[PDB]
Amino acid sequence: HFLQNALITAIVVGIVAGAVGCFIILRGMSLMGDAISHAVLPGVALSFILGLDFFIGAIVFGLLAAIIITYIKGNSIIKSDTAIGITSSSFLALGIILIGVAKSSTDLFHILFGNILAVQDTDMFITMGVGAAILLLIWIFFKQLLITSFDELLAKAMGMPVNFYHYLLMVLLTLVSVTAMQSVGTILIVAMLITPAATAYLYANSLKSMIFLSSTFGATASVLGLFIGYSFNVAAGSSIVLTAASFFLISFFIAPKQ
Amino acid sequence: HFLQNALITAIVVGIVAGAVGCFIILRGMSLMGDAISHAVLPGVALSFILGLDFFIGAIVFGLLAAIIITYIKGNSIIKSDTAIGITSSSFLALGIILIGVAKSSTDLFHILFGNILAVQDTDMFITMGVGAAILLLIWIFFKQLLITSFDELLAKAMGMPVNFYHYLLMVLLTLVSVTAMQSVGTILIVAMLITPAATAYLYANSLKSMIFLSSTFGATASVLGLFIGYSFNVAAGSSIVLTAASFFLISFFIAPKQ
Amino acid sequence: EVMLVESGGGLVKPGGSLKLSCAASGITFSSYAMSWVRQTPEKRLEWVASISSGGSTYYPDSVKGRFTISRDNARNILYLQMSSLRSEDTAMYYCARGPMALLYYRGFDYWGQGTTLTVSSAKTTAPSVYPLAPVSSVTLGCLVKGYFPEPVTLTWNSGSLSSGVHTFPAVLQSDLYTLSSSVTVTSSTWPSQSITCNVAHPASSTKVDKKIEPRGP
Amino acid sequence: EVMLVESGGGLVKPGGSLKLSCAASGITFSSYAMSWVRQTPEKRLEWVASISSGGSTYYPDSVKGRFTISRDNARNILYLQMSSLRSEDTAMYYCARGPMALLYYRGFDYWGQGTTLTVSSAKTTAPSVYPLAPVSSVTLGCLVKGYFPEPVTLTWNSGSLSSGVHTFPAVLQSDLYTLSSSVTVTSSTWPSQSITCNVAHPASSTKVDKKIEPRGP
Amino acid sequence: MIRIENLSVSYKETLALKDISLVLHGPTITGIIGPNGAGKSTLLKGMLGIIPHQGQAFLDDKEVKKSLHRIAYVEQKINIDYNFPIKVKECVSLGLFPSIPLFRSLKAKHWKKVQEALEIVGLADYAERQISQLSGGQFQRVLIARCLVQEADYILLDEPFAGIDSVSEEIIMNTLRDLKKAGKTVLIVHHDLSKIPHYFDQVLLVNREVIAFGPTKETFTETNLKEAYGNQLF
Amino acid sequence: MIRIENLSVSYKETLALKDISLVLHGPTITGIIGPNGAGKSTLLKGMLGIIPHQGQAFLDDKEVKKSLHRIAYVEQKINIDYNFPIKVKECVSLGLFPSIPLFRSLKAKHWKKVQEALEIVGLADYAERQISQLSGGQFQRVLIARCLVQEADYILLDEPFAGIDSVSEEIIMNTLRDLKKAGKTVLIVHHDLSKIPHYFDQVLLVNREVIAFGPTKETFTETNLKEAYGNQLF
Amino acid sequence: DIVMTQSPASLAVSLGQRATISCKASQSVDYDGDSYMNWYQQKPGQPPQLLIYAASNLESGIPARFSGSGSGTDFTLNIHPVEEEDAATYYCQQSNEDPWTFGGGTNLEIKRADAAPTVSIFPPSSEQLTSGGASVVCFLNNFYPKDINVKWKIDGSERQNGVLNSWTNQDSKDSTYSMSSTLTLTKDEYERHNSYTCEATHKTSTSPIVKSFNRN
Amino acid sequence: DIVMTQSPASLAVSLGQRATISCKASQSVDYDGDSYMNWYQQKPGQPPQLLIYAASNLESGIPARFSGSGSGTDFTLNIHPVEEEDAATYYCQQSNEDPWTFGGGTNLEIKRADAAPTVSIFPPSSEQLTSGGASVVCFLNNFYPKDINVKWKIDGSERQNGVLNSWTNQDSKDSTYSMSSTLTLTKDEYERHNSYTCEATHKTSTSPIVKSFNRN
Repeated sequence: HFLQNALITAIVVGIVAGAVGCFIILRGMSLMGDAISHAVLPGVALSFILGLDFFIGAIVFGLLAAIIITYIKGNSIIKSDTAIGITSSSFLALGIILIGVAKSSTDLFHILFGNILAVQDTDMFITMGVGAAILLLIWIFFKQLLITSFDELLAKAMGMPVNFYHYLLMVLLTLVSVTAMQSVGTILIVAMLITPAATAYLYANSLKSMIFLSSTFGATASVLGLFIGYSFNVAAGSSIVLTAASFFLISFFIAPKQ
Repeated sequence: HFLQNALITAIVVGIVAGAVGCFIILRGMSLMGDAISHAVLPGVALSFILGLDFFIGAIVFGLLAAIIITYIKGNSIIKSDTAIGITSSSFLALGIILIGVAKSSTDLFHILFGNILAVQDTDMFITMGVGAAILLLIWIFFKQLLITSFDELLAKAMGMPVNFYHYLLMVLLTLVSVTAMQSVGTILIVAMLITPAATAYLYANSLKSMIFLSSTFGATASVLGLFIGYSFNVAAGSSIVLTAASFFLISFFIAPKQ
Repeated sequence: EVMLVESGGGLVKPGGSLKLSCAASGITFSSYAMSWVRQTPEKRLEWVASISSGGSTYYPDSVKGRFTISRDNARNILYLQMSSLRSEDTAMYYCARGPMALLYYRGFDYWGQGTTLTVSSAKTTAPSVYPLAPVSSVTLGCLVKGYFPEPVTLTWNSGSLSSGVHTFPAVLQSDLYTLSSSVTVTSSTWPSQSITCNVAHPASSTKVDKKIEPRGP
Repeated sequence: EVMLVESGGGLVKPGGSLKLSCAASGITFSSYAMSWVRQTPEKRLEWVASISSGGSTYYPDSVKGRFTISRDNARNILYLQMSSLRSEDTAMYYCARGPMALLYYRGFDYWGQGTTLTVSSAKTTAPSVYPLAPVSSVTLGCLVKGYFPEPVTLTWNSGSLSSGVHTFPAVLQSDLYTLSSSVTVTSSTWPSQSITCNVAHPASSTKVDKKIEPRGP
Repeated sequence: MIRIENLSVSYKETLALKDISLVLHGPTITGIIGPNGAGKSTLLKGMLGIIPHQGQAFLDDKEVKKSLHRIAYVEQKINIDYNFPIKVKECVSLGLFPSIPLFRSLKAKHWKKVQEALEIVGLADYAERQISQLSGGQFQRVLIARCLVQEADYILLDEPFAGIDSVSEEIIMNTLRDLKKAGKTVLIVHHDLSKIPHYFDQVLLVNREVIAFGPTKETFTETNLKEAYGNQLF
Repeated sequence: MIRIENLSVSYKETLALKDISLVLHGPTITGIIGPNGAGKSTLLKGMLGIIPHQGQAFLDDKEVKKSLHRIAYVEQKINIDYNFPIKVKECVSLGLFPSIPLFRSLKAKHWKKVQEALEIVGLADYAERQISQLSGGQFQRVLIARCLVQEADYILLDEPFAGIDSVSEEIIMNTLRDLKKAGKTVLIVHHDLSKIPHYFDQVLLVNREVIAFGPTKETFTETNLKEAYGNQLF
Repeated sequence: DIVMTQSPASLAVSLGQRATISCKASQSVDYDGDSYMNWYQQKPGQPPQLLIYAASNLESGIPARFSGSGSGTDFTLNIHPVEEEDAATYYCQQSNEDPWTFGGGTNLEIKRADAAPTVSIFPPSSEQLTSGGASVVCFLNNFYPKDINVKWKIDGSERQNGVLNSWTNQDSKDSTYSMSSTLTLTKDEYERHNSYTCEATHKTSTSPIVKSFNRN
Repeated sequence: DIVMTQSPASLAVSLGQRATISCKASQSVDYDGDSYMNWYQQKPGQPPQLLIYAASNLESGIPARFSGSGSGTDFTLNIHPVEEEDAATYYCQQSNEDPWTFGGGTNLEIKRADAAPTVSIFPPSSEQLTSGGASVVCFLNNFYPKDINVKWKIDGSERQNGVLNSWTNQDSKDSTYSMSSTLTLTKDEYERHNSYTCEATHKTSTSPIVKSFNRN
């Protein structure tokens, strides 16, 4: 039963991280995908200590991090990358001491790194529940997410609400990020977005073709990473990233397009 | 004696991180300062397992990470930020399992986060030894590091070896990064570069004035962070970052220039 | 100027074949849908063939089996092969940039000048050109009689006198067309200046000029 | 054209004061180091004063205490106040864009036309202007006698005849200068065309013209 | 009938456009000319309301922002990622993306228009190629095809003839003459002063204010060009 | 005597400069003019060997790369970070940074030149101000002052008169006339076609090849401007 | 097929007034909010010229005095103000379904102040008389309205045999009609009779306009 | 002070040949690899014109025929080829230390084919004779070399009293010198004697060039 919930949670995390990852590498949001992960850790920490759900906590501190970045950029000469760096690292440091004082020592290890072997039924249903909602939103707004990714200037010229899809993607990115804490933790979360998407990007001849590949590369890597992590008795999250990196490395030579 | 080596190691790490941090925020290398930290972890892991020093291991894997990034950018359509993201995260994952299998469980915690309370005399002499060499190189090549930071196009027009100073800064960045693992670990290392430098940048009216401020803001934050970490019994590294963030936050309003 | 020019029209007996051509200038036929449209002597416009850019041809049931539309990409010429020509095929055949689904190309927007086809058993006959002189203003004329088939071009001083002209549509009787034209001018021009009637019937290979001179006693 | 123009030169008795001015055109004095340099009657160039852009003045020991250099930024004029003038101060005083440490401004690169200063006890006297006519080529002349001090300008038809002229340097005897000038021309011009000697001595307030006419018996 | 009323576009405390006021009548192919970086390109973006602006623009007594379905914008191919995974066929079909409702998709009517637009510009056999596997001229024709499928009454192109081969330029110009023949208005920001009377029946000179505007022969003159490229200091 | 021999600069499989060959004699203030983005700015960068190039350039029978101490480059103020923490005095002193050896520093001789260069351009009292606390015209004069302290025989400016006030422009031009009066050669890439006979005694028209070069009156003509801005297709 | 019938088939409108031509269709010419309905003008000699395509889209070269409207099966073509150059036949046409079908035709007559014909009698030329034939020609130029009768006469008596008539369309400049009439006859029958006359009855005069010639 | 002495003080060079002028200094004119040594040209009437600054830096307007060299205390000014327009006085000058000092001067004579003077005798005008005075003037124009003597004579006998002479500098166009000579005399002494003569001995003739006038 521990390995049952382990497998099915790791698969859907790999699917939805690879799906949302495609849009991140194409729009060039990979360095924002790092900062959002550190920003949500306080939110998860407050909602883990208090009697609250993890998504509402995460998006509030993700939104609160974005308000502080925009305020620093606006009212000083500090550059954008520096302001993102300070608020992300400061929120990460805030997340560590806030869990440390309230909750136990081993609780910190399960949030920052993987925790596949111990996943409850409530966590599994919520993970595949919002995972369906993330994929279902990508399906409904596929054509609109396509055109705003490829040709933003045309989308504006056709009178499309371009900023709605900027925000909608970041909501999808926070939702997948909170679920992906279970598989690979907050530290190695970026790999689950970019690495399967980058692998799929070597083969893909369409956005639809890239999403199916990236999700399967993410799922297959996370299944193989769970197997190799459990049997050899090593870090689960790091194995899932390291097998995904070898998938990219093998694909870098094998891909017909190079 | 544990607290003696703790204090003096934390001070010189704060000084040299703040000094080298100034050049990082001005040149806009803050997002490269994150990736270099993850790239050195394999190097530290090999040199910790084997009978080798930590700097030679770190710069080799930092150089090996740069070779893989340049190869991915050159021979594919993968963007720069994506290629840095894959190689950094993959090297981080490589560093975790390589320490996990060879060395013990608690050894992983001392490398990725702070380890001020247990610092040997050999580590202290080596830290302040190369710390002097980092500051002494910044002093000798100050005028050359100034002009190449502010006005690169002029430096080229005067026939200066601009790439020598790009490489020299990255050598200074690896050397300070390896020493800064003792204070705040590999995860929160970026804060020790950018946060004191960003604070000093609000007050500074010269590069020299920014370096003195940034080093003292880094030193004072790391002294206050050790005190607050030891007495209340919380994470040492995260407190050093969180007190530095409050230094920036206080300075954001108090600074006469805004 | 963007322009289409048809050719290959003339006389054919019932049951005979004939191949019409269409040259272009400024259009490449391969890029657009191209069509042939005909106009009967009673002015009824009928579509007869078309060819899409891809190569797919399609025809009306009234003309299917006998007519075939093709296109030479290299030379950039559109053709219309006809065979077993019936009497109803007698018409002015036009070449035109045909209908497409896109807004801008939904009609026949370019049209050639048109090459005429006659389907009858009658033999070709050369015209006879007679200068019609009189017995402030002064009117002259020109009678073109006993020719078959159409068309015949009539012009005055090789297209110099266009204004004040009335060329009348040809009319048939016993397989022989009759055509006439008149030119009104001032008393100054003619008999001093030289007005001449230029007639040309290309089906019987004849081009003729007739200077109208004042007739004596 | 970038240009400096001095003024305020003239006669002063030993012990008297005088203030020289220097107007500019194209240069703002405040931006550069400016200097005064003098030339004695024996052609010895001596530097007498300078003022840096910042306002710091400095002088040679031979002229220190008596001369003071100043500058009006708004009007853009450089001055040289002189006092207790000794006999050695008799010289042509020049205004010039003075020496600086930067490569391009290390010499006196711009120079004004120069205003002359005489330091003597003699009284001012107006000149007497005499037309010198003769008894292929033909030479005329003009004698300016019994004037003090210098300078005196002499020109021919108000600067029209510049070529073929020889104006001779003035020479002093018993506190009275004598100057002369000659003009060679062809036989055609003069006596037909009108050649006149235009003399002007501004120290005694006099400008005079003298038409040279052929003398009779 | 395009009608601009007191349009202005700031950026860094500096008006890149200052009181633009025009009435453009069709059918026409008009060239917007002037110095590079001096507001000719941003005029099209100000008209569409893509960038922030300080005025109004109209199409036949209806506001430009409220009637974007009647107008197509062909941007500079320099700000499109060529390495994005997308086929020529799919790229052209982007023109029909506003036409489809939220839950519906492209019917056979839409794909027939996509096929015909590709056939006009001569890239029917390139339909399955990636956009990265095309020349500058060929990719420009993909953007023209993508423009055609919108079936708009107004067509705004930003430097369509910059950095392309002659065969591609000839095809693109034949397609714009079709748009003029169909009664529509084509407004091209031209990249230099090449072939101005060949392409354009009216011209619009822009440095910051509209320095000149009218029929080509009358307004494309040495007097007007001098104060445009000389910034009224020639 | 600047002497260019078959200079070419590629970028993206495209020669932005193609066989540039000139002999520029001083003393002079010469204007490099032509369309924006069409190689006039990169010609200066190709001369200095800042960017990669495919030819040679010389200064008085010595190679330009081996004699950079004789030449000063005033770049476009658009690619300098104004918010870098640096004073006007310190910014001007950057011109003397090659003169100082590795372990030595600025003596009183160097600071006197820094003071005089600031005084020439009229910014002596601005010496302690941050560069961010200055107008476009004032900051341009700081770069001119920084150029002066090098004491070079050749001065290359990239669009010095773009986006500045008239008082600043007047000061900058007086300083360049001083450089001409001192026998030196000033080579300005000009940003438009404004005041060409006022500033320049020779001109150099560039689209890709050198389309024209010579004395201003002779070579700044409607014939030459037409084929430069019309890309030989006017 | 999709059959289409225009209404009216013949039309007469004075200057500066509204012309209106309908085109009813057996089936829908629109498909899914896209009209494939097209209007054409045909002056004599030239081919059909595309006037308006879809419902209302005006082709260039055609002035805004023309306009198109309607949907589904019912469509309208308006011209206002009508001018002298609009005298022609007008066709509708559908590009929705095979075969591509055209309308029957609608002739537009521009009204005018009435004008009597300029009658001109022409004897048979000397070249025709060498061969066995003789044709007397009578041109009746520049008249309105179009209705006219030509009566031939030989020595006072009529002749119906060998009378060959032709009419031009309405002129685009001056809005008038013209007519030719050629009494074809044998050479022997020509020489046996003396005088020859064409008479023209018209709306502009109750009595006929006569022009005659005597042989030799 | 920093004293500087030029060598030579007077110089004579023919066309197309090297002129060379030295300037030795009591102290260093350079400071730390920066020359503050400057050369000037002064034609008569005009001010001194900056020729070369530092060691070798040529001011604009001055042709490349001029050149400067040397360091420390020893400096040189070369002119080659020498041309007619280079006739002037040349000064060195230092801008290194106070006071800013100049050289003494070096006159450059351009050599020439020899030319006798054009002598022109002028009696005293009628306006001068109304006042108590009479000045006989004798211009000796356009000659080379510069050496010349004027002897005045009244009825065959010389007169040294009241003889006032002046010389121009060498001409920049034709390289010649000129001279004025005005025998100032009383009105009564003028009328008591009849004939008046200026004589000019020169290198171009062993016997003197004579020009005379008889009173009335």
